[PDB]
Amino acid sequence: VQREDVETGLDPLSL
Amino acid sequence: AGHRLVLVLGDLHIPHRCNSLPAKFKKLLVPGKIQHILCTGNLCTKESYDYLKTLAGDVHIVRGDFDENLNYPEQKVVTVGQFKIGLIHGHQVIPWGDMASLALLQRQFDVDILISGHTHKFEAFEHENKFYINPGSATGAYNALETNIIPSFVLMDIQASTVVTYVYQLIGDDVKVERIEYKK
Ligand SMILES: C[As](C)(=O)[O-]
Repeated sequence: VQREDVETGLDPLSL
Repeated sequence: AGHRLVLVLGDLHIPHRCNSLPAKFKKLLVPGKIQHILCTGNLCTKESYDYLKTLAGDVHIVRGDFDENLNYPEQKVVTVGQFKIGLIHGHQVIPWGDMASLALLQRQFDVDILISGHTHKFEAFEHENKFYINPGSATGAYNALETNIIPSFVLMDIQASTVVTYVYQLIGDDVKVERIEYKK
C-alpha cells in the first residue's frame, strides 16, 4: 500500500 | 508538538539469537521523542524491557512464544488519539501471517490497526479500511523458515485521523526510511 520514500533527515527521529 | 509518536518493534530475540540492536538503530532511538512503545514480544529478557523503558515511559508488550516473562498479556487493545489499536505477537495466528486469519482478529478485536509480529517480515497494508502492521524484527534475528532477515522497526505518527507509518530498515550498512499513510 502507498509506500513513498522519505528524504534524508525528514523522518521524525532525525529532526 | 501535538503528534503522538508510537514506536513499534519486537522479535529482538536478545540475547539468544542477537546481542543488541544495530548500532545505527540505537543512534536513532534516543529518550525524549517517543510517547508510547508497542512491542510485539520476544524481547526476550528483562534487560530489553529495561532498555525500552529508557526510551519512553509508556511501554506495552504482549507475550511472544520465546518470552521469559509469562506475566505479559497474550494480546492487548489500546487507544491512541482517535485510533483503536490491537497487538498480538502472531504465533497464535494460523497459518503464519495469513491475511484471512488477521482480518478475523481485526473484527474480533474491533480495531482500526492490527499489529502483529512473529514472521520477522515487515509489512504494512490497508485491507477493508483496516490497517495491518508487522514491524519485522528490529535485530534481524533469524526465525524458523527464514535466516536472511532485514532489521527493521516502525514509527507511527498519529495526528487527528491520519496515521503516518515510518518504516526504518538497515539495508547494507545504512538506514532507509519509507512512509505509508492510513486514513480512519
Ligand atoms: C507461548 As503463548 C501462550 O504466548 O502462545
